[PDB]
Amino acid sequence: APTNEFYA
Amino acid sequence: APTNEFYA
Amino acid sequence: GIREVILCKDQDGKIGLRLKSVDNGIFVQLVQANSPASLVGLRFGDQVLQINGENCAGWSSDKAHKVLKQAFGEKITMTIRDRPFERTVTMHKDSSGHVGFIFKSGKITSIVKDSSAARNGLLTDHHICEINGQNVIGLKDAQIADILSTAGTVVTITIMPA
Amino acid sequence: GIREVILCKDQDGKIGLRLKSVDNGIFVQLVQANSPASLVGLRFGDQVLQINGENCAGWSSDKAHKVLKQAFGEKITMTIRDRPFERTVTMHKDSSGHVGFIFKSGKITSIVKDSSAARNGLLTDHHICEINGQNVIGLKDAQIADILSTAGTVVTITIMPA
Repeated sequence: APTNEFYA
Repeated sequence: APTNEFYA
Repeated sequence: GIREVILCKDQDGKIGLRLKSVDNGIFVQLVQANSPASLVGLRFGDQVLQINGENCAGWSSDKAHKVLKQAFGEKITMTIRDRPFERTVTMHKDSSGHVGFIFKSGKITSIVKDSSAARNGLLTDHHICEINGQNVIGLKDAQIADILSTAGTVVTITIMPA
Repeated sequence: GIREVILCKDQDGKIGLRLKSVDNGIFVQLVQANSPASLVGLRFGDQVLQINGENCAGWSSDKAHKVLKQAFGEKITMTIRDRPFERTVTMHKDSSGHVGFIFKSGKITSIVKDSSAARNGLLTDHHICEINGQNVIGLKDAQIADILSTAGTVVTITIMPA
């Protein structure tokens, strides 16, 4: 499954 | 047993 | 910051506001846009002290909603504490255009080492409330990401414990 | 906002400062009286961004104290974000000398109806950190009680979630 995390 | 509570 | 507030109810019997009970207090959970709430300035995380002069202390969320539902009159009066526990952090993008943190569902989960986020003390487990003065509560992570990437090098975020 | 401080060690090589790690950041936990710390205006809740040019992000409490202890030279430089004062609640004693909450082991357990605490939206399961500028973390309930009762009519308290 995707982690659906975002990097800023 | 005592509640050992304080009232402020 | 405590202030008093007066709402005039909609067209369809509602003020566009949902509340939550936390630690025997009442807090703004959600504000719908262009609602009576919006015009007046309510935001996610604001604390509702009283509604119509009656203390909200110890109320269930359901209760606060019944009180707001069974509102006599078209005017609702609310005593408000402007969002407590709020913090503000100003970061600067690096060459790669990053400030150095991971987020997921509007929450900051980790801080990249030696980044602008680290040197300026960004906190984990905090929601992202505003980015450069622009509200992002209720937005999807992609939208937040776009707001972040289309900002300049200066990224000022207001955050709040989860 | 953000400022730099230069702390000169006392006669016993200490600066009278005590830190604590919260959400991957570092905060001032204790400042002792007539210490270098108190004299540069350090206060509970202030965030420590840097110590001697080094980012505090993600340190443990133990690590922070190790760094303060091992600090070489008689000067310690810190970069600090002054507290925003967003965790503060002010109450007035009623005619009975009563502000309106019950506590045990330094934490608030319930809010009395129709009281100042109720009117100002005091939260339960929060630790009593400060009473009128005075740090009470780690003090016995009786001590906290005496401080509260010998306080003036107006009581301002800093609280933190347990």
